[PDB]
Amino acid sequence: RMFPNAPYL
Amino acid sequence: GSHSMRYFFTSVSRPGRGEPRFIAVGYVDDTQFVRFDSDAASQRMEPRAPWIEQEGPEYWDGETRKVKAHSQTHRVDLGTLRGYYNQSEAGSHTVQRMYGCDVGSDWRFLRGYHQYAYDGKDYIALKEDLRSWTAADMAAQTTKHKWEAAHVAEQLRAYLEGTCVEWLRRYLENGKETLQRTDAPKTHMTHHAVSDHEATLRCWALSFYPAEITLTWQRDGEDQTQDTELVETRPAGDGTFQKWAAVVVPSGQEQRYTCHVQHEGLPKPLTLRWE
Amino acid sequence: GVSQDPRHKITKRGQNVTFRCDPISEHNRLYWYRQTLGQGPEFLTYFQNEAQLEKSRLLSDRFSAERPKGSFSTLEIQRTEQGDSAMYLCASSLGFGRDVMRFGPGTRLLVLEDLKNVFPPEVAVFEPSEAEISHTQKATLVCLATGFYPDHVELSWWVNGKEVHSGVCTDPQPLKEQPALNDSRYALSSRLRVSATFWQDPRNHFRCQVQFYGLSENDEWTQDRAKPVTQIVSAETWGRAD
Amino acid sequence: DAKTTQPPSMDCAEGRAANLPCNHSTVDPNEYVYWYRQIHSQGPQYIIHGLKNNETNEMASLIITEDRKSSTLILPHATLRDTAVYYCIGGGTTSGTYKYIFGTGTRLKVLANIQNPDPAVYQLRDSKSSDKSVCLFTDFDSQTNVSQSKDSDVYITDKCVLDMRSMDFKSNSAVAWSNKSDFACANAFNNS
Amino acid sequence: MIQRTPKIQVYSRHPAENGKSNFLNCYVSGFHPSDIEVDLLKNGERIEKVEHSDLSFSKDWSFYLLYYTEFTPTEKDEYACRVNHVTLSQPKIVKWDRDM
Repeated sequence: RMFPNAPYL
Repeated sequence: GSHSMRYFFTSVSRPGRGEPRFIAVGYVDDTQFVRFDSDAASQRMEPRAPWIEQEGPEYWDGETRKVKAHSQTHRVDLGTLRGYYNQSEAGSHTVQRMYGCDVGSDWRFLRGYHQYAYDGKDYIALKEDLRSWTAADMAAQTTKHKWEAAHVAEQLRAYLEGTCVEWLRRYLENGKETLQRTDAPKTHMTHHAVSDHEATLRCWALSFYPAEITLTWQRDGEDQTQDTELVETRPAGDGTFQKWAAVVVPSGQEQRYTCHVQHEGLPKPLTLRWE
Repeated sequence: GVSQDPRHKITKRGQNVTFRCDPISEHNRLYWYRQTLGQGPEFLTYFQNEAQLEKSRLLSDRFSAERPKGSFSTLEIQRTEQGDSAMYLCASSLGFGRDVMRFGPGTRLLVLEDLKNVFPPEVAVFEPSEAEISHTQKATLVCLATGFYPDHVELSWWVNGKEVHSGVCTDPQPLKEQPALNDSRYALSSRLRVSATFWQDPRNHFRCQVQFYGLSENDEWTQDRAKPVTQIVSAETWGRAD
Repeated sequence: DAKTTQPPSMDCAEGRAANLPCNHSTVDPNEYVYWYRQIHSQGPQYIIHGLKNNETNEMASLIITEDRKSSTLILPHATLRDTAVYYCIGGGTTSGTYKYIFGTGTRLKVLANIQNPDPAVYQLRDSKSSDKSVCLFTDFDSQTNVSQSKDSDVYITDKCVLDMRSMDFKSNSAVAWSNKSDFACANAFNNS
Repeated sequence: MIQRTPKIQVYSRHPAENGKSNFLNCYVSGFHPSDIEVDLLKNGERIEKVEHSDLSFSKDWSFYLLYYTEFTPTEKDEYACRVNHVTLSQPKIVKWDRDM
C-alpha cells in the first residue's frame, strides 16, 4: 500500500 | 534473506505543452508490481506483476485514489519549488520522491525511508530516527518547519513501521513463488581475438535474481581494475538480470586471468578461467 | 476561517440552487457533507486541489460539485426534491500531517412544494408573576415566538437598547405546533430573569427580538398576506412597581 | 468500514469530569481519530486528535488504550456550555478513502448543581396588549422531569438552565401555554 | 540543474540464434533529466511495436528505462538503438552485438 497523505513541500 | 518495498514518484513540468507528467511505480525487492501514469488512458493504478492481480477491486479503487492525490500534490510541489528558488515558469523541472520499507530475514521492521529530490539533487529526507528531517538548502529548511508544524512524522513513522511493513509481508506470502525465489547466475565466458597480439575475455552472468551481484577480474589471483569494463546490471525483461565484466589481455597469457562471481543464490563465489 | 453562503436557503421544488464555500487558504483538501435533524454528517465529496477524487456513491447525479481554482468550491443541485432538505457543510484540511478537517457554518437548505407554508414569527413577551417576586425576590420574563416556518430563527434579549446574555436561557431547539402535521409550524420560548428591584424600576426597557430568515427579495410572491421575507420581529415591556 | 460506537446519551454533574467513551471497533491503529462537538443548526467544532500516545489541550484531553481499540475524551470541570453532541470518528485513509463516518454520537447534557431547590409554578400576564397567559415552572432541581400533555391544545417546552452570572445563582425553568379560557397553570405541570 | 549522460546497452533476452523468437532490449540508465528519445533500429530503420518500461530511478535519483520488442534475427540484419538526450548534442546509435 502507498502512504495516503504525501506532504506538500 | 531481507526484503524491501519502495514506491518511486516522478513528476516533470512541461510548461506550455500540457500539465506535468507524473509517473508512480512500486517495487518489492527488484520486482515491480504497480504503475500509474497521469498521461495514460486508464487513469488507474495498474498491476505490473501477476501476484498483485489477486487483490480485490477495493484495493485498486483505494490505491488509485491515493496515487491521484500524489499526482495532485507533486504538481503543487513543482510550483512551490519554483517560488522557493525564484526560478522562471519557462524552464522544465523534475521532482522525485521515494519512501518504503526494509525488513530483516525475521520479517521484523529494519528501517523506514522518505526522501525527496529536485532536478536530481537531495532536497529533504527523513532521518533513520523517523522523527526529524535533513534539509539541504534554505528552501528545504522552510519545507522542514512546515512539516514540523503539521507533525508529518507522527503517522508517516506509523506507516513505515506499521502498514508499509504489514503489507510487504502479505506481498511476500502472496507472491512467494516470484519474490522469495533466488535464481543463481548462469555463468560462462567468451574469447574474441581483437587481433594477433591482443584478445578480450568476457565474463558472463545471466538469468539471475535478485539484481545484486559482483564480478571482479584477477591477474594471477590479484585484483585488476586496470583495462576492465563493468556494464550496469541490466534487466533481461522476464524478471531476471544479466551482467558481464570484460578484460583486454595480451594473446597467449589467457589462463593467467580469473573472474570472481558473488551472488546470494551461489553457495560460495564461483571463479572462472579460460577452459 | 471556513466560510459558507448562504447560511439559509428556501427554494421551490423543481428549482435549482447553488451554495458556495470559501475554505481556509493553505488547505489542499475540501470536503462536502450533509446533515439531517438528529443524525451525524454524511460524506458527499472530496477535493485534492482542483481534483474531485471521491464522490459519495449514494448522493449525486442531480448534484454537481466544482472547485475550479483549487480554492473556493460550489455545489449545485439541479431540479431540487424535498429530500434534498438538509444542512450542507463545507470542510477543509491541510492535506497532510494531523490533517485536521475544519467544518464551516453550513448552508441550511429547505425545499418546499409551495412557498405558501412560509410564515414569520408572532412574538409576545410576558410580565413576571406577582407571586414569583414575593417568593424569591426575582423576576422571570418569558418570550414566545409562535407560528413561524421554517424554524430558521435566532432569538435575543435587548436591555435598554443593548444585547444581553447573562440571565437568559433559550429553548435548545424550536418545538412543532402540531408535531404530527406534514410541514408543521414552529414555536420557541425564552426566559430573561433579573433582580426583583431591576424589574419594578420603570426606567428599564425590555425587548425580545427573533431574527427570522424567510424568502429573498427576489422570490415570486402572489398571496394576499405580506411576503414572509427575512425580518426581525420584536415585543416590548417597561418595568412596573404599581 | 472505519466506524466507531458511542452511547447515545450521558448526564454529567457541572464542575466534575465528563468521561465520554468511544470504541474504535474497526478503525486501523495507524489512522488518526478525531473528536467534534455540535449544537442545534451549527457546524461541528473540532476538539482533539489521537494516534498512539494520549493528548491534551485547553479544550479537553483524550486517553488512548494500549490496543488503541478504545478512547476516552475527558472534559475536566464540565461547564454548562459543554452540553452538545460529541462525535468520535476514525480515518479510513489507509485504504484509498478520505471520507469519515459519523455515528449518532453521545449527546452530553451537563446538569447544573442546584444548591437551594424551590419548585414552584407561576402565571405571567401578557405585555403590550391581550389577556393571554403562560405558565412558568422554575427553580426545580436537575432531577425533575417534564412531559408533553394529553391535550393537543397545550404546549410544554423542554427544561432549560438559567445563569445570572452576577449572583452565582443558576435555576431551571419550563414554560407552558394553550388556547382556551378553560386552562389553569395548576393543571399544566400537575399531571407530571 | 545536475545533468547526466545515459549509459546505453543493446542485447537480446535469451541466447541469440538465427531464426529463433527472441526479445531485443535497449537499457538506458544513470541519466537526468527523465526526458529522453529511444528507438530500436532494423537496418537503420525505426521499428513500430516497441514497448518501454515504467520510469523508475536508482539510489542517486538517476532514471533507468528498458525499451524492448519481439523479433527474430537472421544472419544478415543490423540492429541498433537510437538515443538523444539534453546531454547528447547529437544522436548516438549503439549497434547490437551478438557478443556484447
